[PDB]
Amino acid sequence: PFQSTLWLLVGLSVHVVAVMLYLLDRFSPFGRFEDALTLSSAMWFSWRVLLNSGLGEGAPRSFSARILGMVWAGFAMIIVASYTANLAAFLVLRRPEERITGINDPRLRNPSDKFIYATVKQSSVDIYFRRQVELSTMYRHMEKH
Amino acid sequence: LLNSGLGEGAPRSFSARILGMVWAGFAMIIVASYTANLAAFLVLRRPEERITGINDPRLRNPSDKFIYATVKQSSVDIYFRRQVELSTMYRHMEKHNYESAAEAIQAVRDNKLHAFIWDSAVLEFEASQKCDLVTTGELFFRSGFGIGMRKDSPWKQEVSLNILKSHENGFMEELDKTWVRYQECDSRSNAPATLTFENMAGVFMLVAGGIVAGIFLIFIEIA
Amino acid sequence: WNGMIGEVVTKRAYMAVGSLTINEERSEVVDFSVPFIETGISVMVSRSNGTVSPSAFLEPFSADVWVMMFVMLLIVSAVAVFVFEYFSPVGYNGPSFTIGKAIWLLWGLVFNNSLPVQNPKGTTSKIMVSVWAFFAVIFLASYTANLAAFMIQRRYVDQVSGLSDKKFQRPNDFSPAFRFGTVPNGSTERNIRNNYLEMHSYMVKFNQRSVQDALLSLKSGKLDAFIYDAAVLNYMAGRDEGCKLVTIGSGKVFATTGYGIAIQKDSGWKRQVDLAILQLFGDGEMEELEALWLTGICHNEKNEVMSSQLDIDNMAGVFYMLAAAMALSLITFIMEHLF
Amino acid sequence: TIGKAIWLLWGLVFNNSLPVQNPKGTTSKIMVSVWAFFAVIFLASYTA
Amino acid sequence: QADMIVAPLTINNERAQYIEFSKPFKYQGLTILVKKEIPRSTLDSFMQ
Amino acid sequence: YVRPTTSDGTCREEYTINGDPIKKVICNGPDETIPGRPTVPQCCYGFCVDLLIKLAREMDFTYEVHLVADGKFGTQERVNNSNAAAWNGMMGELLSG
Ligand SMILES: N[C@@H](CCC(=O)O)C(=O)O
Repeated sequence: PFQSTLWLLVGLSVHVVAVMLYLLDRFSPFGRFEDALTLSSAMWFSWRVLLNSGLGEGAPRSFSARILGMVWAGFAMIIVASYTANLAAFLVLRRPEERITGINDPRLRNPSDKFIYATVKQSSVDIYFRRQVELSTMYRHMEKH
Repeated sequence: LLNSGLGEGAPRSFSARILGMVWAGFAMIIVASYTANLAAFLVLRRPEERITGINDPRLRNPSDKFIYATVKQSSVDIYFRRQVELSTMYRHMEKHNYESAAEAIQAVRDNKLHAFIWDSAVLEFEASQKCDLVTTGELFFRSGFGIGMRKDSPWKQEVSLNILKSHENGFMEELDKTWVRYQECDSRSNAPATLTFENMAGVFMLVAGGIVAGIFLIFIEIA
Repeated sequence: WNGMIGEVVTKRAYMAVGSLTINEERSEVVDFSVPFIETGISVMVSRSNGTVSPSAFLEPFSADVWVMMFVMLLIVSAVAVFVFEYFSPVGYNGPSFTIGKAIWLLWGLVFNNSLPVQNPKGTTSKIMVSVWAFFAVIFLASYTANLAAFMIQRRYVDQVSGLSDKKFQRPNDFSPAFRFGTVPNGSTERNIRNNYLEMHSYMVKFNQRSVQDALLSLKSGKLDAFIYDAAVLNYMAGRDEGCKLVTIGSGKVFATTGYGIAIQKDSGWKRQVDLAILQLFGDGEMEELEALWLTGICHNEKNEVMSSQLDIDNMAGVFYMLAAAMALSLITFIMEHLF
Repeated sequence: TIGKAIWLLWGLVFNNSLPVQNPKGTTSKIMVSVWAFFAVIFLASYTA
Repeated sequence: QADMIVAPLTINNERAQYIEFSKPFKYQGLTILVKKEIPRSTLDSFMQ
Repeated sequence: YVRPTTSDGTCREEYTINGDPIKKVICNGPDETIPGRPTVPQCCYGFCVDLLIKLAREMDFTYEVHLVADGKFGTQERVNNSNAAAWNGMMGELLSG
């Protein structure tokens, strides 16, 4: 139901929070080795709050990462609860988008060449359609083919 | 059960592991059944005590405990007199009727009458003004409201041209635009989230009761 | 004047029927009488002006769940901090350290665990964590059930309270293409021409021919809007193959008129003929002929429209709120760096 | 690691429940994250 | 003392058989719907 | 239900899905595969067959079931066949011979 650009925006927000956790606290410039420390730890925090994981080694002390983690967890609850609501709305699958009517279908009285209502030729239905007088304009259309 | 988090260890024994697994599964079953009953309560089945459509079968059958009192001495009597189809109900609906419009509209809202037979002209205005009634979708037995003049009056053509030009420029759109106020409700199940705060407060008072109960608990602790 | 109405002038047609809406031209060149059915000018597509559906995430809040949640956070934080967190007479930084961790603990319990942070020592605080977690799972169940139940409700393009909007004056407003027109040589061309000169001058470049070509144009995607008679729109939209497009509202159209007849000179029956129409309403033939000839296929109370999910425009708005909180955290970082 | 692994996965399926602990390798954290995503998806499809 | 009525009166053969009438300006039908009631609880303390 | 006779003997003996023996009768009928209409001896069984057996055992009499071929509409004389008269030979369908 949603394009891949929406999930790309969700990941883009993960990058914004990831670079935001590094922009807040002061550390040193690091493009020298392969694996970092505060970058991988901040990514583990973003994936920890977003996908609801759990390790146990401490807690963020700064209030900036506290409010950012609160609104980020709220966004996670919004996307998982809204996605759950889209799943329930997908399983509602409520839409008979079809039907006959009941005791008398209005499409039977209206002639149509694209939806022929063929019946058994030479049987009791011809006698029932012959002894009647109400639906007489349809006997000529349903009589052939 | 209540989904809480501390962090000091984990059950090493496999018996408490399986018991905790089936216990967490039972918790998921009771919370999923509670949420399922909440969603089942939201929608509601309700889809009952509704109307029929263009012709209610209850109007053809006479009823003594549910009198369909309409307006007495009006156009509805002429419509029920010039007809021939529904002739077995004119005798029942002919008696016990009110000759006033305000008495009928006030009676159907002040708990007096069961129903009423009247056009939607006044029904849409009183419903869109008092915010107490609601109209349906279909409009069975359509009628027209015109202006009648004398046969020897030559001004009927001029007034007729004034009506045509009044409907061609857009003056009727201004009259109906400034005399029909679109007020809020349209169906019996269109906005199920207009309350919420009361449904949450009904549990919030129990949370306060748990706070007072907590004061009793710390009163036991200090003892 | 020419056409079929000229047959009334040439004394070759005493009476004629068909799609003849009562107005000043027909009542000016010849006579008229009372129409038997009503109609008018209407738009084939619904009244939406191409507007995007609003967000449905902040709707259940209505600036109430956040405010009441903040008040409950204040009273729960205060009463929760003046019982076991403040046991020894300390300074101002004492209770503040327990408040800063308490609000993050409660925030962690509301948004489904998220971060375990830590845990105190008193059992009463553990019971309070259990009760707050119960209110958290109850509020979460009512939030998912209320959001889902609100999503099942009608959230499609709602009708607006504006008939003559921006498309009836200036053509250069909307950047994407939006074609609209009607069939030339008719009452709608003269009515719109005499009422909206800009819509006519911008409408003559988009003309139709028949009804099947307009249905093929609206089905493929060539034509956007289509304005024509109300009856042709009720039969055309009624005899649909998929019941996709729907008229404006459910029967509320402008310019009320009707199909009548035209006679030459008022000298024969005429008046009694009108009484004949008054006999129809006295025989119930309008319901049988209305449900026999005026009926269609898509007559299953067209009031709700549901499908798949539109432009995450709602999640884009929530992302905009996240950007606002990001700017607030940036200004907070500036105020923290200034000190 | 199996006895604690099955209890950790069981904890992730039934919505956190117990955090228990977490190792050090990043691949285990990514796999735990994917298992938590599939866990909340299975929970959403179960409630729906 | 009457020359022209501005009240939206109905048009029937019994009334129009002795007088001339003009075309109607608004075609409306008759309805039988009164009012609807939605059952709900204001307090809502679960366990119902 | 018309079923052809297996091999060169009598009907195929079988049972139902609830533990009850099914009875079959002898019935001569044509075949739709061959363009002609030969006398094909088959076995009939069904609701009307069991009803015919019940009505045949509740009253002391013998019967003989036969299959009817084509012509199930009363035979309406409407096609112009040589400009002559006609006579009722069906409609009710009970008196052939
Ligand atoms: N009745 C109109 C055609 C239908 C319409 O108004 O669009 C005419 O004869 O010109």
